[PDB]
Amino acid sequence: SQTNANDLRNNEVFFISPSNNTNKVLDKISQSEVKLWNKLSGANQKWRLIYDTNKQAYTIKVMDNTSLILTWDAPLSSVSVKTDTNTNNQYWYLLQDYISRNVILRNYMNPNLVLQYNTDDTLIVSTQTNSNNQFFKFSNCIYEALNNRNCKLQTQLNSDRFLSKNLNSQIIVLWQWFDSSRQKWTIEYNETKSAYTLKCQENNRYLTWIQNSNNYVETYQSTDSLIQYWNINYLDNDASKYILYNLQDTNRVLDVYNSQTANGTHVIVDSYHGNTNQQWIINLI
Amino acid sequence: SQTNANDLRNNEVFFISPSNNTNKVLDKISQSEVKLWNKLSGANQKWRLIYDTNKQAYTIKVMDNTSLILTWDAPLSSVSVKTDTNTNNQYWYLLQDYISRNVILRNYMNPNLVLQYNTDDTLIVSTQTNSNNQFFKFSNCIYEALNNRNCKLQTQLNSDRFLSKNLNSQIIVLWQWFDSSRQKWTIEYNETKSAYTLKCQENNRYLTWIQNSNNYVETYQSTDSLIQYWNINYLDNDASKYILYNLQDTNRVLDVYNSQTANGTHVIVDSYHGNTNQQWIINLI
Amino acid sequence: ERTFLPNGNYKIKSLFSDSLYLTYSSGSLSFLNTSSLDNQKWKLEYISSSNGFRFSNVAEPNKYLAYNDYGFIYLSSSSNNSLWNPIKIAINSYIICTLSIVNVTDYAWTIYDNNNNITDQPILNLPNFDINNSNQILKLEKL
Repeated sequence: SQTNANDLRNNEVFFISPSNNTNKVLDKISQSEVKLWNKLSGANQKWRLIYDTNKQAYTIKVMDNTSLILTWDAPLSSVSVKTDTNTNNQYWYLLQDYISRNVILRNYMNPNLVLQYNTDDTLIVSTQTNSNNQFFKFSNCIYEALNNRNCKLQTQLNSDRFLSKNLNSQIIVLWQWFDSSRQKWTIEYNETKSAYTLKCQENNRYLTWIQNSNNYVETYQSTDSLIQYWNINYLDNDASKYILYNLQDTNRVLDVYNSQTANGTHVIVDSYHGNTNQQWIINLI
Repeated sequence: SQTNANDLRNNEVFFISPSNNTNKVLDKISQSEVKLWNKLSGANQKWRLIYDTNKQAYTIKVMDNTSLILTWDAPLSSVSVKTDTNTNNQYWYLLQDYISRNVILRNYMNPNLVLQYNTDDTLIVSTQTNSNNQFFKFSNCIYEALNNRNCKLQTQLNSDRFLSKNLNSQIIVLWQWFDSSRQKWTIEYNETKSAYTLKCQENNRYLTWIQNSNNYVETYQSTDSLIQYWNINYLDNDASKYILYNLQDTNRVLDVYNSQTANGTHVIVDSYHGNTNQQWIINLI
Repeated sequence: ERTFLPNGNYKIKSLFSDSLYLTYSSGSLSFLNTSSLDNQKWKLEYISSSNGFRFSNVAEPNKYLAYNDYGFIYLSSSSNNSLWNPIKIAINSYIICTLSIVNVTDYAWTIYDNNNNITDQPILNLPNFDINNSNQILKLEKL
C-alpha cells in the first residue's frame, strides 16, 4: 500500500507474516519444518519467490543457503520444507487483495487448499474460510533493511575494501576505509523504476554504469536512464550477501575488475556469474 | 500490467472478461440474468466495485441504472444480478495474481467457491481448479474509452452547452458547440497521481480549480498540484453520465453554477450532490 | 437419489483408476495400488439411531471416516462428523454426501485430479451441486 516495493515480484525476497500479527514470520526451524516465530530478520525467515509462467504460481524458497522450498505434504494436511523436486505440491498461487495487501497461498496441486496458521503457530493446508488465519502479508526484506539508509559497501573479496568514489575523479573504485564521504552511499528506492539509486555523500551524485569498452561505474548526475538504477538483491540462495543488477541490462552486475583488491581497483558492470568479485556486503553507516 | 489504471480500486468501474477471451465480458442480459457476451461497451457490461473493509471483499454492481449486484444463488451453483440486501452471498473476494493480472472472484458466503465461465458462455460457482476458466481480467472502462483522447464535455443540463475556455480569458464556461479548439479537451491519465488532466486544445493549458470565492475552473499551465487532477468516474448507478471529482478535495466536483445554461455560465468546483448540474456527457471529437 | 447398500466390507475406488483403492497407510488416507491387505478394506454400517452410514477401516476398528476443520476426510475416534449418505447414481457408483442441515449447500467426498492423476491426493469435503461431477463419484465394490 502506497509503496510498490512489497509487490509480489519474481525473484524478490520476503518476510511472510500472518495478517493478525506483524511480529511473527514464517520461520524454517529445522531441515524439514516451518513454524511461525518472533521476527528476527534471520535468513531462515526470508523467502525468495520464483514464478512459473505456465502455472501462474510460485515456488517459495528459504534463503538460509539450504535451497529448501515450502511444500505441501500431500496427502496429509501438513506442510514442510524440502528439496526442489519440481512436483505440483511445491507450487503456490499467491493471490492478493488490492486494498488490504493480504495474500492467500493456494496450493497448485490442489487449489481448494490454502496455507493456514493456527493459534499454536503451526502451519497447515485447509479448505478455504473467511478467517484471517488464511491471510498473510508479504514484506520485501531489502526495502525494509536498506531504504533511505546511508550505507557502506564491502567487496566480498576483502573486508577492508569498500565501494569508493576516487579522490578528484568521478570514477568508482575499491579503497580501504578512511571514513570518507566518498565511501558512503544513500540507498533510495525509486517507485517508478521499482529499483534503487545509490548517492555518494561527497558530491550528491549517483552510482551509474558508464557504457563504453571500460564499463566503469562512476558518480553521475541524476537521470531517468536505466544505467543509474539497480536491482539490489540477495545471492541466489544466500541472504547474507548482495548482487547489484543494473536495470539497463539485468544480466550485468556491479563487479570488481578481475577480482583485484588493491586500492584503486576499478568497479565495473559485467556479465553475471555470481563469483566472489560480484558479491557485496552492505551495512548501515 | 505496466499501467496501474486497471487496479482493483474501490468505486472504480470495469469490464470483467474471461482470461481466455478479451472480446467477451460479463453481461447483464435481462432483469435477473448474467452471461458472458461479445464486448459492446454497453452500460449492462460495466461493473462498479465497492469494497467492504471489514470483509475485505466487494460488491459488484451493474451500471445500467438498475443498481443490481452480482449474487450467488445459494445453495444452487448459479449466479444472478439482484437487489443489494447486504447478504454474504453478494460479496466476492477479488484475489489477483501479480504478474498475469488474473483475478478469481471467490464468494464471501462460501469461499470454497469461485466464479467460473463455461464454454457455453454461462457463469456458475465451482470448487477450485487449475483451469483458466476461473481466472478473469478487469479493465477500467473509463481508462479504455478516454485515455489520450480528444473529447468534448456536455453538461447534462443542455444538449448544446459544452465546457469551453472563453475567448481572451482563462476562465472556463458553458458555451454552445462551435467546433472550437476552446471546447476540445485531451484527457490524459497520470500514473503517479492515478488521476486525469484535461488539456484545452486552444492553448495547451489544463482544466484547473482556481481556489478563491468564485471557485471557477480556468485553463492553467502544468502543475504537480492536486488542483489540476480529476477522478473521472461514472454517476453512482449510471454509466451514461460522468462526475469529475477534483483531487485537491474529492468531495468537490465540476459543477455548472446554479444549473444555469446561458452561454457564458460559469463552471465551478463545488460540494458533491450528484444533481444534473454536476453531470457531464463526454464524447470523442 | 438411491441407497441400496447392505452392511458389510467394501473396497473404494475413484473414476480415475481401476488400480487405485482408498487405503489407510502412514496415518494418511489416499488412493494406492491394489493390495490384498486389510488396510484397503472398509466396513460399511448403516445406523438408524441418526440415519446414514459409517465407514471404518478393517485394519483399524474403533475409528471412523470423518471430516475435520481443514476439510480433510480422515480416520477419527470421533466427535463425530462421521455420518454419510451414499447417493446411488449407477450400478456401484455413489456420491458420498455429508448429512447435516437443510436449505444450505450439500457437501460430498471430493477427489481432485491433475489430468486423471490422483497420486497423493487426499479426499476433501467440498460443495456438491449435481450427480455429474467425476471428482465426487466413488465406486463401492462389495467383498
